[PDB]
Amino acid sequence: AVVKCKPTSPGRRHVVKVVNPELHKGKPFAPLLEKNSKSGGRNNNGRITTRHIGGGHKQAYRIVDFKRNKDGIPAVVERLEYDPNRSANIALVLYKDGERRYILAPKGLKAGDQIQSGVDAAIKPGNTLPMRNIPVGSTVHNVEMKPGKGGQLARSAGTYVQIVARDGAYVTLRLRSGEMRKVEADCRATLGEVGNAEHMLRVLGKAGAARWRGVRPTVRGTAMNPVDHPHGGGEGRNFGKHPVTPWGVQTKGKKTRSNKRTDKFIVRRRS
RNA sequence: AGGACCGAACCGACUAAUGUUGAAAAAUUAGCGGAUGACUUGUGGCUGGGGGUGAAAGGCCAAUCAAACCGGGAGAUAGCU
RNA sequence: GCUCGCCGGAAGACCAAGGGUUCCUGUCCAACGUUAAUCGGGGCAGGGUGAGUCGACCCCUAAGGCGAGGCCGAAAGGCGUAGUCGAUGGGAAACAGGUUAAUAUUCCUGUACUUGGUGUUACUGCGAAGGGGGGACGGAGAAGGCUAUGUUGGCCGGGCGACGGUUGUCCCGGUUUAAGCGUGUAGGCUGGUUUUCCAGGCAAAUCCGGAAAAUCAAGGCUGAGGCGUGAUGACGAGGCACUACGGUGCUGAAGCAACAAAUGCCCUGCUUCCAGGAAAAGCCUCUAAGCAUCAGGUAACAUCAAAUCGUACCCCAAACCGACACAGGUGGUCAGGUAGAGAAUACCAAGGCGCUUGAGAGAACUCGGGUGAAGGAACUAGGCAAAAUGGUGCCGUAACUUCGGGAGAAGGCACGCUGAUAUGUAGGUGAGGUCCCUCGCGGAUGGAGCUGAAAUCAGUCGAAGAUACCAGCUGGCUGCAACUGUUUAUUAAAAACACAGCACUGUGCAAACACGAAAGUGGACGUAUACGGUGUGACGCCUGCCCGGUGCCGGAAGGUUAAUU
RNA sequence: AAUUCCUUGUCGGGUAAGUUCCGACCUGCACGAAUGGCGUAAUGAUGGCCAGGCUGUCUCCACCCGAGACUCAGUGAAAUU
RNA sequence: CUUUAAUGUUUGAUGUUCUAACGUUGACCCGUAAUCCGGGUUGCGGACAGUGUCUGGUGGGUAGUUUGACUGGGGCGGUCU
Repeated sequence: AVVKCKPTSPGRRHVVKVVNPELHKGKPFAPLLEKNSKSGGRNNNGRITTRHIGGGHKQAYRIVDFKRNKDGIPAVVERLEYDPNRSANIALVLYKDGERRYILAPKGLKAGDQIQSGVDAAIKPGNTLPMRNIPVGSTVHNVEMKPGKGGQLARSAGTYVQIVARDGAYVTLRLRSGEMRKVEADCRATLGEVGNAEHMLRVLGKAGAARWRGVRPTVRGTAMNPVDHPHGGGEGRNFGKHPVTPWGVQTKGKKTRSNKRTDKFIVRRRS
């Protein structure tokens, strides 16, 4: 649930936690773990490519199965777990053959719910089938963009896709951004919505709370000595120029989609 | 429980005096601030000059930075001393 | 050598980094030492560093580096796979005592341990560049149970007092002993055992995991410390003979208990929280391909080997970085006594120093300090500075408020010593004995003894009782910023920068964007409740009119318009 | 007003006397609503102001303890010219 | 030769479809005890994308430069034949 703390100190007035006792109070399944090194926004060249990244708490990577290629084998949920590498939570499932794996947590999954993947799977949350067999107007998540590679859409806290039509080997989708995209009619998509919806209602409350996540402070630019930014300086707060990124781009309306490759699955991009 | 309180280590450096060919090419003395955290620290590693890094001051990059240092073009040019 | 003074959570001791003979002895004083110098971290010469167990090397790896082929790139070269390097990490084994002018857990004495090689004997399913397990890990907090260590007492030994008293409840001193082996406790974790089956662990698998059954509840793992052994020993205050008063052989009494008690150990535990907490090998297992009267494997004894390099000395400093024998800077470990909440502070122990110019005088003036008549901020840009406040317990505590705070608000009272309550209370600790028992490091009871507050009452001394060091000035109005924080190393710590929060916009993933001639990488092993950019800057009530201009997002009818022809 | 030139705006408060400060007035030279507007408890080595206490800050300095200055011996600089 | 239609050949524009170039930071196998790369099978896109040359637009993102003289100091103003 969501709980609002008390103002016992400056830094706890506006803090709002998202407590979920369903999560496991113990160590996760190690066989499915893998080191995850922090970069700091730097690349092989050692230069900062993405700013506002650095520090944070150590993390271990949870190997999640977005493909769900184990068809015709039921799996029961053992326990929910906290995943720092992502917003949503995961669920450790056990397959009848003796296999254990991680998956994203749908809206109302618990410990003991049974699920199955494939074409003959049941139409209920948690199960995975290609969008060819899914009905129209339903709600799914962890959608695949190309058959066989794994889910890439609707992977966040409370994201969900709504199948609106199916013409042929393609199927139309309305993503959480309002974009009306269509994908092949064989990409595997899980039923239901990812359940952490109360995550957006969270409030960090203090600065150090953002540093734990690994986000470094953001310096605006208006007070940045124009040698370092177009906005630069000025005697006071002048800012008598158009809003502009570094390297000279608008940042307040300029569309920067320069792909021109697909331009076919896009139908009602947005607006 | 706490970017919580008082306060040593530790990290800092608000005030004053001294010193200013100083003990010291920025310190000492008396007080001062933070002191479980956006903390501090050791070792090793990475980012290289119109580039880096920067909680951003045009600050820092080996006592040197509105474009480091070394060598070279080079005996630059100097209607000025 | 006898005194004085200083540090004593260091101005002591052991190391690393670093330096690289400064270590010890003898000799010398030209130069070096901010003076002299017989002295020296100086000159000269000689000697000095002993390891199967400490450390490195070695084995395994992180970040990251190099990188066969390979991709990319005018050349140079860049990125990078398999792989190979890379500790600040993980990985087998030694303690005590004694000894040298200078080294030792390295030598000697005594007692031990570990990993390997070979052989012998007995019993046998061995094998991986593979699978699994383990290794393997956060922060905060809470007690409990122990020890290091200390205090007192007891014991042994010595002493009877430079000046009143001191054969006693007196004074001084000592009362130490390891690794290892055995016992396997406080307490922590886990339900075990056997059979059957199985879409999984790239193939297999007696191992792992899963599933269905049967049978029992006691099974196992871990685990400080203590006890015994080690130890009929060593050490040992002091003596017996030599005694160049430099020191060696021999001998050498007591060698216990109780209380207190860590920041260390049990604890990589337990509980709890969100920011959700390295990898790999060794080690334990599983088998495949293969080898089976072999080879291998297991157990016991015997035997062999464990090399190589480092080891001196300084190491908060005169030996490192600072041009100096420079009020500087430099990481980890050990952490005594009294008072104390305390690693603060004061005085001391062990131990180590008195800071490489001194003597004398006692003027102005300067520096660092103390005291002060009456007045008390009149000083001054300004209460700069200084003075003052300063602790514990009880009572008590405002406007306002986001109901948390404000607040230690303000303000006021009592604080010493002795005696009694109580020959030392409350409480803590806990022996003997007794009872019981799964006869054990047991349980119950027992309460000796040790330790020990706090308080009331009464009395008493002093000018002053939180007496010293240590140790908040307070209150009111108001601007700015919400706050904690960050910033101009070296004149600016702030109303600036950040900040959580809000909004706009971009981004559908081979994402946008960014570093890159490109490959490719980051963004992200993320997927719109996400990432990037921008402005604003908690919260509270709100955020109004204008799209002409600039820019951005869209559009059509026409006009205009490049290369090309 | 961190914004007000004329300006020490005017009134009132505090003071024996207040160009600053606080509270109102509005004639806003030249505030203004996310280059945010008006408020805001708490916080601040932050800026301004008024009090209590406290004092050598001062009226107005006096004395004293120490280190230099001064004399003797030894060693023996410096900018400048 | 004044004249136009179904044709044939010619090329031009749009649209639908296809696959063989090309793309694949999709899946499966081998080299190979390797998430590189390469080859191979298949699938999805598909003559679009993307690259090269030419070309228009945008372009302080980044460079190289300019920004007069007289002047009762200079600047502002004014002047320059």
